[PDB]
Formats: sequence, structure tokens, C-alpha cells
Amino acid sequence: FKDLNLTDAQKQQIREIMKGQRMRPLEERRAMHDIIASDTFDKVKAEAQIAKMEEQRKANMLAHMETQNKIYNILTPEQKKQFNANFEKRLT
Ligand SMILES: [Cl-]
Ligand SMILES: [Cl-]
Ligand SMILES: [Zn+2]
Ligand SMILES: [Zn+2]
Ligand SMILES: [Zn+2]
Ligand SMILES: [Zn+2]
Repeated sequence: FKDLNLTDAQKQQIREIMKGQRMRPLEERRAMHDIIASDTFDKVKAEAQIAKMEEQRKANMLAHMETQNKIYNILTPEQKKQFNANFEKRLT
């Protein structure tokens, strides 16, 4: 919870970080839908969908971690302590 006292130069540095981180769900939700609404459950078809979802997850996590890392490294040492304490309290 950005209680980090962000500097105005930090506020805009972050805004520029998000537009870049330092980039096939609909394709994914669609395939999920077709698995759920089928008369039967086909395990091998589901496993192929789960594998396809790992691709997208990989891209999304990489982008999310690199972004959060870029933000961490614009912080002052006191602000990094608060970032780190906040991290302990969030789940995502
Ligand atoms: Cl859908
Ligand atoms: Cl942690
Ligand atoms: Zn649908
Ligand atoms: Zn039927
Ligand atoms: Zn931790
Ligand atoms: Zn996160």
C-alpha cells in the first residue's frame, strides 16, 4: 500500500514504468469455457489447456516481477524497508 512517501519524480518514473515490459487472457477464458461446459471431462484435453496457460503465466509473471523490481530500485533505503514490509502482507 504505497505508504512509501513517493517523490514526485518517483511518481512519474513509476507511471513510465507501467507504460513500458523491459507483450495470446480472452483466448484462454474461451478454452476454459469449453472444458467446463462439455458433457464429459477429457483429462488429456484439459492437460493441453493447462500447458498452454503456463505460457501465458510465464509471460505475465516475468513482466510483473521485472516491473516490481524496477520500482524497488527507484526507492530510497527507508522506502525499500516499507516496500519489503508491505510485501510480507500482500498475497499477490
Ligand atoms: Cl469465455
Ligand atoms: Cl515474502
Ligand atoms: Zn465463453
Ligand atoms: Zn449429447
Ligand atoms: Zn518476504
Ligand atoms: Zn505483485
